[PDB]
Amino acid sequence: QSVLTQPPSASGTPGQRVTISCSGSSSNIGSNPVNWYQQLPGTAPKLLIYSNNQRPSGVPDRFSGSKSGTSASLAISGLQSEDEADYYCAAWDDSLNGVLFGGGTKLTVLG
Amino acid sequence: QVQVVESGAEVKKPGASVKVSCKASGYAFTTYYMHWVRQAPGQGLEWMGLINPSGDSITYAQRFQGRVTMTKDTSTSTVYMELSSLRSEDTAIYYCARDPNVAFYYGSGNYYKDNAMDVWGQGTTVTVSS
Amino acid sequence: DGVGSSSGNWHCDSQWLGDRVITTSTRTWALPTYNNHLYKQISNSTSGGSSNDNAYFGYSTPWGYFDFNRFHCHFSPRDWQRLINNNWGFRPKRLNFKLFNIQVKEVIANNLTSTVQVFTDSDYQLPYVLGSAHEGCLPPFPADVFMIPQYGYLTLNDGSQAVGRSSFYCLEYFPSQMLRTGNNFQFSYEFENVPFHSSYAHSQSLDRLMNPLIDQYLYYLSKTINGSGQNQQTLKFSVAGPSNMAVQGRNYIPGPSYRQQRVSTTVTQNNNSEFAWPGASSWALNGRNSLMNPGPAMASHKEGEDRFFPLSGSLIFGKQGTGRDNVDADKVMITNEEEIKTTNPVATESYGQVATNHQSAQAQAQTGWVQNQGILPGMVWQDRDVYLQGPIWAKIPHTDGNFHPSPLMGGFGMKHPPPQILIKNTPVPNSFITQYSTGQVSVEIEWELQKENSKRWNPEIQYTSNYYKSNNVEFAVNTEGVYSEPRPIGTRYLTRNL
Amino acid sequence: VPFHSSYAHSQSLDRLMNPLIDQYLYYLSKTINGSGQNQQTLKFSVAGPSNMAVQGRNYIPGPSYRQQRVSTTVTQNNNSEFAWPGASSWALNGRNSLMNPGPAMASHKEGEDRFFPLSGSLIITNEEEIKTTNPVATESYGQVATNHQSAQAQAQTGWVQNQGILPGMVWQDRDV
Amino acid sequence: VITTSTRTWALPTYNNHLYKQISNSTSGGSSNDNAYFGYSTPWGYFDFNRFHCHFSPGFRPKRLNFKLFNIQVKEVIANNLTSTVQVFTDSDYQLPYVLGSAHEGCLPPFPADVFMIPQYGYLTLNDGSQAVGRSSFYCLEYFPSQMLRTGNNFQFSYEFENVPFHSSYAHSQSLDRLAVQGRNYIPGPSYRQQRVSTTVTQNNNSEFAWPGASSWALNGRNSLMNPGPAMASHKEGEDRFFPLSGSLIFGKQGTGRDNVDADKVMITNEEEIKTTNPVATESYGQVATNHQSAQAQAQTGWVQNQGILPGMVWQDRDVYLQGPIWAKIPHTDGNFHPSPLMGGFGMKHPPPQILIKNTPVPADPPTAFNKDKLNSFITQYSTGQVSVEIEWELQ
Amino acid sequence: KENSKRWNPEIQYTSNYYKSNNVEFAVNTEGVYSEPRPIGTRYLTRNL
Amino acid sequence: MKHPPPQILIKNTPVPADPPTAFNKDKLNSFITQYSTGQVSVEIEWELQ
Amino acid sequence: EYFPSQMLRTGNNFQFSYEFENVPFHSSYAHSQSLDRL
Amino acid sequence: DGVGSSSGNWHCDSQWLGDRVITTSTRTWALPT
Amino acid sequence: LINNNWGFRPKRLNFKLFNIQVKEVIANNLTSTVQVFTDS
Amino acid sequence: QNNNSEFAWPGASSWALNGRNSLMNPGPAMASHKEGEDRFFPLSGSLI
Repeated sequence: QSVLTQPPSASGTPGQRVTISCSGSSSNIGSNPVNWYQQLPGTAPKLLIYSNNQRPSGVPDRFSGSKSGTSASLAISGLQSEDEADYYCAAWDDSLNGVLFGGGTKLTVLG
Repeated sequence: QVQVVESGAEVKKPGASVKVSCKASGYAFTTYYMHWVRQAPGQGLEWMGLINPSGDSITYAQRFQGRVTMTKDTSTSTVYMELSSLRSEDTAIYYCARDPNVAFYYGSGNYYKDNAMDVWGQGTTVTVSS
Repeated sequence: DGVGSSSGNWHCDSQWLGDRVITTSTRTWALPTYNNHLYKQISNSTSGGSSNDNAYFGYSTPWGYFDFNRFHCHFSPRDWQRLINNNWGFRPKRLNFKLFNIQVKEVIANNLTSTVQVFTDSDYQLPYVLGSAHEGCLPPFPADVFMIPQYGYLTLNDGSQAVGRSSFYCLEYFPSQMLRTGNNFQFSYEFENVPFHSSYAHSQSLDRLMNPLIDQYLYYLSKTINGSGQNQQTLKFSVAGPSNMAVQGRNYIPGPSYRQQRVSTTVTQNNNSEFAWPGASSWALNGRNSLMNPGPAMASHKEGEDRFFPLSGSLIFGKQGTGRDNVDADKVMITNEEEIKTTNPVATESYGQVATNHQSAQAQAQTGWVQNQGILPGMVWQDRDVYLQGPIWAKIPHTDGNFHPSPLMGGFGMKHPPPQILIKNTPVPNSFITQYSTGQVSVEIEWELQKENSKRWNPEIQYTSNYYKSNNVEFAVNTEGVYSEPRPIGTRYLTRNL
Repeated sequence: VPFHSSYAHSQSLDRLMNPLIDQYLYYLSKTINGSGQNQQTLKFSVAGPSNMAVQGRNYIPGPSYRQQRVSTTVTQNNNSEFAWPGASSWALNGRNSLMNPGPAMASHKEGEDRFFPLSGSLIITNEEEIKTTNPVATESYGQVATNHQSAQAQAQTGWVQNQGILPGMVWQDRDV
Repeated sequence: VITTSTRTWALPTYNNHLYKQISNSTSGGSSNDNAYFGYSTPWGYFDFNRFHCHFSPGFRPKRLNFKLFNIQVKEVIANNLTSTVQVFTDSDYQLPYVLGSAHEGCLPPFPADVFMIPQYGYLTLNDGSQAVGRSSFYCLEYFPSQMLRTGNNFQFSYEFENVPFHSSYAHSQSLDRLAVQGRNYIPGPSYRQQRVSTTVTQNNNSEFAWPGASSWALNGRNSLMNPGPAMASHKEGEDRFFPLSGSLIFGKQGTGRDNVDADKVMITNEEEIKTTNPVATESYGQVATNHQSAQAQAQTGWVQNQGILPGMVWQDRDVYLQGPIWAKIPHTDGNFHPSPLMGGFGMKHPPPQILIKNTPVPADPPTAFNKDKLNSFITQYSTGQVSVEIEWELQ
Repeated sequence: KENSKRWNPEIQYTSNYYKSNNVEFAVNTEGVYSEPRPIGTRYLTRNL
Repeated sequence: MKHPPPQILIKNTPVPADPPTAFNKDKLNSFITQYSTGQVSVEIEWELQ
Repeated sequence: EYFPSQMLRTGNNFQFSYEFENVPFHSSYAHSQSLDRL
Repeated sequence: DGVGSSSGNWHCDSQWLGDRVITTSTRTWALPT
Repeated sequence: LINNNWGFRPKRLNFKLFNIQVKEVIANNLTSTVQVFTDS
Repeated sequence: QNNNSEFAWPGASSWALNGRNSLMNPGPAMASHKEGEDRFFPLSGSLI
């Protein structure tokens, strides 16, 4: 009964801000840290944000992460063509007693 | 540099058992957690199991309990994943991910370990077909 | 007493003394003139009277009335957390009510010689409208000024017409005290003895009460046939024990059931049709169909299903600033009863199966589902939980008979509940000076507690605030000053043995 | 013993509400946006004076065991013998006894004076005074969900022909 | 009546002095209706809850006196004079109460038999074989208890709370003979049982034991309805039929545990109560399912289950020399006719559980201090004498 | 005891609601008692 | 001081404007413009050295 | 508002008294000597 | 007192009285040389 | 404790030692003693 | 995120008594980490 849900798609033009959000149960997003993964086609996922807002070394400042209540959002600013990839929000889920991934959000640049 | 060399692609019939090996080199094998996550060809990521830095404690996703086995070999620095009684839906890519968060945080409220995996293996394509 | 001297002070606080709690609340009210000082017949036909299920007849009155009948009137969110974490049971004991600092206006200036009529109905001679969970209560947050609701009542109807048995009531016919800006009004009330409300959950289930290590000395029928073939009939018997716990004989069976339709919060799992009214559980009274709401107390769902809820089974609260009509499911708060699944059947499930025939050599054993089940001897059940936002008491209807009078929406059933307190402006002359009153109200209720004696080794589940950072504090004002209650809080956290 | 009640209620069990004010409770008003495919939604409305059927109530009517209905206008009755056959009965040690007079219920719906329960009326007395708190003898007690709806199954209900005691019931006894 | 009984007991060491989590997957699991989660304790307990403990071959209990004496502790065989035994009553009813579950391990009916004290265990909330956070764990060491060496004794008294007399008589009048007459009272409630014949050829040739059984469901688990509401076992003239799960069934002396034939068991019958109560295998009666008219014939349907109605009179289930005496009424908001369904006297404060275990006596320590608790112990058991005395009040 | 006037509810120590193979602060199947986490004393609040 | 001179809190009681003649469950946002005035005296006994 | 308070019309008054807890005297003197010249 | 009589009983519980708590703990020990 | 209280502190202490058993290597030694004292 | 060298003893805070160095453990009472950083802990500053 605990789910992670994100919009299947998003869109924006280079330089605009794009926010990607997912909705989670009390057991997962509410009580556990949320991490974000970005996956380009034909390549393994790359960690973007960890521990809700923390950003790993070698990761651009434009990406930003926030957690509010049971909902987690990822913000991308100063958007570029390279940024376009599938985005997954993940969190440990207590009821499941394992890691749970969102369905993924495919971002589409315009041009 | 840190590397996670994923095993070779394979082709299996239903009922067969497939073992995927993950060979790590360039860092301390014992120190980190290792996650297994499968991705169907057109579908999002799905977490399968977890093995702790010591190899003693292992957690599985509920879907996979009893048909999956994970083992860690300190000698050759290799983690293995065992999937049994294969099905058509099993066909996916199997990623091996390293987890740099060693300890639990015990703040007010429920405790938690951050499960963010920085290093990912190239992946292995396992097809279940006749 | 006088114009320039206050007739009462501001009392809001909570005294936690031993096994009792004393809650005190003061608010500011404003009382308009209703119906332009008149009594007016009301019915459905003025609204068109299309639906016979919705038909009604009655009268609206110029009087207003006071409603403190929700728990958040008397308890702060902190004091409620102190109650439900620390106690197995509670119940109201004494009641003290005070009305003071009256101010009458003219439309804006004072009218110093104007009066306010206020009486309480302590013989219960008027229709009792407080147990219907209507809006108009004292606001939860002490700084908010609230409006006094208008009093009205319904009597017997045929369609929109009345009948010879229909009673008309004039509230002027009652003796009432009249107050100017220097007078005040007060009375005390004594709750009749009621059972404690159970603010705990069971750590055992009705079917698991056994010793897991030991066999019973009773036998059950294991086999009706030896094997596959012809004429293999036999009777075999087995000890009931730890291996098979389903077949063991038991002394007590779960409570009654009246089945509700199941609705998922994930909408694509629901059928693509309008089933709200048509697929609803309901009862019929004199040809009119009323929904069964909330209905008998039943577990909202099985464990591992949080998405399903009974269609009319649970109390649903609206969030702060939620619309009136056709709001989305994220605008409302659906309460669930997960703590009674131990003694109570699931609302969306059948009670069980029964044998529908006599088997014989030519006929198989047939069974059928029990969709609704009345009371049977040997049942045990829990009542419905109470909430910070929920009702407190209800008036037991005065009848020849009743069973387990506890009101279905939850709380304390009483044959003599706290009395209706009626209030209106005395008219100052069909042409009348436009006028209204305002003042203060203080209410004081004493609550008896039942302390928790448990020997449980591991820690309890407690109600807690979440630590992680947020734009707003829960149960506080926002930047615009609006007070809100983000979630319903039940009373059941601590556990007891079954 | 208790005083025998020799009075009729001026209120009905379903109309006890204040007609002027809304409840703070909600009900499920609308399960689909409208005509089409994949229209599932959940809308909620306040229970209020306009729709009084859907409001939450603290007490529910008493128990019922349904009687067959007999019209004093003989041509409205079926042309067959069903006095014994169509009778509500109970069984004790393999012997059938007629259910007479039976549980106290209202003899007829409002405005219909020609119908009387086959075995539910002392003989002809009418019980209509108790229809405020008591279900009608010749009507089903209500409806109950007989399944789990889903994308593949429509919601289904069944008629309750007999209903035992439930917590929260209030009823009147038979008059003397 | 005052009955007095004295027996000789032997108390082993359970679980090697350990509390141990037990669950469905510990016993092999695999059945959703059978899943459980709980704990087993090193403690034992005394159960006199059956009548044949107090009786050789209207009434109700009044007072209870308990005594534990002549304690003999043994090491494994010699006497250990310095050892102790711990016993406490649970008089606050703070532990899970297992005495109303009709288990084995009673004081033996024949006064010269020596019996083994059973092991105490309990169940808490499970989901599958797992445990929810609401599941409770009780350590019985966290209760104060009296410690007894070989010369010490233990005694306490108890007062049965006011209960109705159990009826031990049969009605001459049937309810309906006090067909179409008007009557003031109707028979009691029913929940229909499937009818099984003791002539096997008469029964259908299929397996219908569990499938054709009446059951109730709680949180998705199915539990057999056994014995269920008290109902007449068979119609007058037919004694070869019995409700499938509607009656108490006992073993004959030396009856096997699994799949015993029908002559190794003794099937009780309720046939006395058919005066006030319906037959368990019959419908309660008929109800009208429609409105007749010139275009529609009258329709009736069968009542398989009927709840309480105003005007019901019924009898409770009979008690037996082999059967239980009391059960603990579950602590709940509400109940109806709390008399337990297997028979006897339902009580909110039944006779308190009496818990007993041997104090652990460790073996020689390592001589170098070790952080760990000591897992090596002297093999040990105790024996003694129990007397139990109950005052009964006849009617 | 605390006399606190705080309106909104406090933070409390509470055991997890969700299912688990074992009970926190209990024995396992082998009879081993264990303490799953450290529990500090500071939950309720005061003004400074 | 651990227990200094206590805080003294003061506000004007709100007096609502004319309410509507049909009931509404919202809190009242309409008030009479109002202020108060008065006198304050404070007396402290100072011990000297 | 969740604190009890007195309510005053135009003829009412409010008073209370308080006792300063014991504190040391404040020094309002200038030293003639310095710490190094003692 | 003697060999065959216990010199103490088992006391483990807590007692919560007003502004005080009384904790009582009993254990079994083993002392080597 | 920690949910309901702003403070706590120990007041009184009561210590007891009883049910002595002395063993030889296994058999009971009835005449052996155990020494105990406190440094107060 | 830690440096790739051994600093457990070398990077320790400590006090010296009659020539013998003692680790400062747990030391004076101080907050373990800044708000929002749960992954950092003081080397000897915490009880483990």
